[PDB]
Amino acid sequence: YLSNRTNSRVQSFGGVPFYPGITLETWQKGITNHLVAIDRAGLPLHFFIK
Amino acid sequence: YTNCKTTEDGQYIIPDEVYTIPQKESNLEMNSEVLESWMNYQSTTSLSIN
Ligand SMILES: *[C@@H]1O[C@H](CO)[C@@H](O)[C@H](O)[C@H]1NC(C)=O
Repeated sequence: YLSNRTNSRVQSFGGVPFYPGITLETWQKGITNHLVAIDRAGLPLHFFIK
Repeated sequence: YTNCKTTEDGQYIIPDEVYTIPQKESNLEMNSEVLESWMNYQSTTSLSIN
């Protein structure tokens, strides 16, 4: 009684449209544009009304 | 499309009443498996008499 069970879940943001057979490299080299705000910080807008 | 815009990573021409903010990717693979196999066997008698 044999039973494989495989999962997989990539979750990328953001580079070149991901696909399973992609190397861990051609991802990187293809990051020239396709940049994404991974972290951000700002102020409450009432502060800017001066 | 007067002052005709374009997305920052220029590969589109948005109309000049919209602005874009670029990001994504996500996918997930998963599969399963099930097998079986059975067998059996036999019986025999014999008597040679007199
Ligand atoms: C899947 O089942 C096969 C047998 O059919 C086994 O050799 C293998 O290790 C299992 N797992 C994967 C990821 O193939």
